[PDB]
Amino acid sequence: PQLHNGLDFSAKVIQGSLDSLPQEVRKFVEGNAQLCQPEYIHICDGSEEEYGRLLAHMQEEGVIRKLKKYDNCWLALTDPRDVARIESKTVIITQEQRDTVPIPKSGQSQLGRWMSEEDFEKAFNARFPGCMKGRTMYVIPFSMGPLGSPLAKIGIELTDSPYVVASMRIMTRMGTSVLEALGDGEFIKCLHSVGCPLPLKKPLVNNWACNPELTLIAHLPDRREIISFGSGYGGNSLLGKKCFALRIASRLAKEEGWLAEHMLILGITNPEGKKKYLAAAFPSACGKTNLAMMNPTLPGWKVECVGDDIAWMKFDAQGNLRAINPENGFFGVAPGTSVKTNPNAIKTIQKNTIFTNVAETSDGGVYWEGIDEPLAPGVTITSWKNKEWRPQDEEPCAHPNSRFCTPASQCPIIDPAWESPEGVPIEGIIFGGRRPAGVPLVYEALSWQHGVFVGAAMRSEGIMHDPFAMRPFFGYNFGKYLAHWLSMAHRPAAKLPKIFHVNWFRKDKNGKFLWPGFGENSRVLEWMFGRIEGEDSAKLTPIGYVPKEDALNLKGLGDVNVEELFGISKEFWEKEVEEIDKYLEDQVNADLPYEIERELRALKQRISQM
Ligand SMILES: Nc1nc2c(ncn2[C@@H]2O[C@H](COP(=O)(O)OP(=O)(O)OP(=O)(O)O)[C@@H](O)[C@H]2O)c(=O)[nH]1
Ligand SMILES: O=C([O-])C(=O)[O-]
Ligand SMILES: [Mn+2]
Ligand SMILES: [Mn+2]
Ligand SMILES: [Mn+2]
Ligand code: NA
Repeated sequence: PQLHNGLDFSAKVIQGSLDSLPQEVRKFVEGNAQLCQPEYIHICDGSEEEYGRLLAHMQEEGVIRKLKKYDNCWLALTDPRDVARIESKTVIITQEQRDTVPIPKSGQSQLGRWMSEEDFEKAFNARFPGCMKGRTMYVIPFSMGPLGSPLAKIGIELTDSPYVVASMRIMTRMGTSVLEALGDGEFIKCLHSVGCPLPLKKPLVNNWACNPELTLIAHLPDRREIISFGSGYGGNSLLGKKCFALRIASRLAKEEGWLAEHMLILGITNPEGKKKYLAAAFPSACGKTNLAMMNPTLPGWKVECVGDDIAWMKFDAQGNLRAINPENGFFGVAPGTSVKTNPNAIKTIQKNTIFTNVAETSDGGVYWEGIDEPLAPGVTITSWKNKEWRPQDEEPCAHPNSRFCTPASQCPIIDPAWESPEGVPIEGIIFGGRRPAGVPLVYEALSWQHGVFVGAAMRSEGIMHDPFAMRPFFGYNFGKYLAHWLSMAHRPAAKLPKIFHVNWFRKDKNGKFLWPGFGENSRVLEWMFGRIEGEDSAKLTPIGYVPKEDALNLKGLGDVNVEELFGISKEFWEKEVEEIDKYLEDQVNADLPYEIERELRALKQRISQM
C-alpha cells in the first residue's frame, strides 16, 4: 500500500504492533504519524511497568522530580506561560457560528468561541506538519467511564508528551484492555502535540515543552475530533477531561438525549442507613471537590465520592436519571486544600500522585497557599518557580490553580458504586457559586423549569455569570442547551431530580463569611435529603423554598446569624432580576427559550409583591 517506504510506519513502533490495532485506530495513528513525523510510535499498554519506566525517564531528563517524603509521588514545574486553560485559544468548529454560540447583542460571547472550518484548516496546517520530529508519538487508548459500561465512551489520544501519558493513566482508564473493549467500534479521535519539534527552534524553559504563541485547543464535533497544539498543561493536553467529556460529550448528549455536565456526584447516607445520590454544579473555584469528598460534621452521616468534576447522566428504562463519573482520578486544585477544608483529599494525595506547579519542602514534601500547617524549624521551601521562598514573600509559593492528579480508587471515601456500569440514580441536582450578597444559604426550586432558570442564573463570583458551571465548556449554543435541559420535563416517566441552589459564600457587613462551610455543609445536605423524602421542612418564599425556622440542625453553630444568612431583600432581588434580564438578553437573546423568559417574569412578579 505504497510505491515507496514512507506510509507504513511499522518500522518505528517501539511498543505494541500496528497490525494488532483495530483497522480504524491504525489508520488514525498512521495518518497522524505521516503528518507529524514522530521518530518512534509507542502504543501504550497501561501497565505499571510502562508507567514506572516512563516516570523514571522523565525524572532522568529533568522533566519531573520524585517527592521523597511520599510514596511514588512526583512534581512537575511548568513553563509559567503554559499554567492553565486559555479560553481565547479554545475553539469549536462548526459550519455555522450560531450552532456553537449565541450571537451576543454586543461585544463578544462569554459562552464559547467559534472558529470557521476554513480558519481552522489554515491554523492546523501552520502547526501540525512535522511537529513531532525527533519525538515519540504515544498512542493512548482510553475509556471515559467504567470500562465496558453502556454509558462509557472510548477515545484514542496521540501525544508527544510523556507527562500527558502518565496523567492520562490516572485520569482515565487506559491501555490494552481498552483496545480490546473497543474492537471495531467508534472512538473520539484526540490529537495532541506540545508543538516543539526537534531540533528546538526556541529555548526550552523549565524542561517544559510548549509553544504558547501557537497554542490552540480545537474541537470538531461533526468530525468527532479534538485537536490540541502547543500546551502541555491540564485541560489543554489531557483531552478526555474537558475537551471530550464536556465539550464534545455535551454536543453528543444533546443529540442523543442525555447530559454531560460539570458536576460532582456524591452518595449521602443518613443515620438510618438510607442513601441517596446528588449531583452538584459549581463553577471552578467554588468548591466542588470539597463537597464531593466532604467529611460531614453531623454525627451518623456519611458522604462518599463518585466523582468530583464531570457527570454523564442518562435516564434509564425506569425513568431514573443515572450518572457516571467518566473520569478515573481527581485533578484537583491544590492551594486551599488542608486538613480543615478537605481532609479526605489530604489522605488521598500521599501516594501515587502527580503534582503540578506546587512548592516543594526540603524534606521532599509539598506545600501551597492555604495548606494551613506549619513546617518544623529548619524546613525550607522551594517555590513552583524553582526559587527559594519564605512566607513573607510577595508572590505565592504555588501557582493559584496548581493541581494534584490522583487515582480515584485511592480515595478513602470513594463510593462503592463509583464504577458501577449502570450509574447511580440522581435524586437531587445542586447549583451554586459565590454570592457575597443577597442569596440565602440554600433554596429549592419550584419546578423543573424554575430549576433550569436557577442554573442559568448561577455565578462564579458576585460579578460573573457562569450558567450551570459550564461557561468555558458548552459544546454548542447555550440557548439550545437550555432548551435541551427543559425538554427533560417532557420525557414520559422521567423521575426529575429536585433542584436546589446553595451559597457557601454570603458575607456579613464586615466581609466575614456568615456560614462556616466545609464539613458543616452536611447540615444543608441533611435538609435536602429530607426534602427529597417529602418532609414538611420548607417555607415558601419569592425565590423558592427555604428551610423552616428550626429545620436546619445548627447544634455546635450558635454563633451563626440566621436571619442575616437566610434574609431575602426586595431591593436586592429586584436588582438581581434586572441583571439576569440584561445578561440573558445580551448573551442569549434570540436563542433564549420561552420557558426561561417565563421564569424570569414569574420571579420578577413574585418579588413585586413583596
Ligand atoms: N467559604 C467557603 N469556601 C469554600 C467552601 N468549599 C470550598 N470553598 C472554597 O472553594 C475553593 C476551592 O474550590 P476549587 O477546588 O477551586 O473548586 P472546584 O469546583 O473543585 O474547581 P475545578 O476543580 O476547577 O472544577 C477554595 O477557595 C475554598 O476555600 C465552603 O464551604 N466555604
Ligand atoms: O480543571 C478543572 O476542573 C477546571 O478548570 O474546571
Ligand atoms: Mn533523552
Ligand atoms: Mn475540583
Ligand atoms: Mn472543573
Ligand atoms: Na519543569
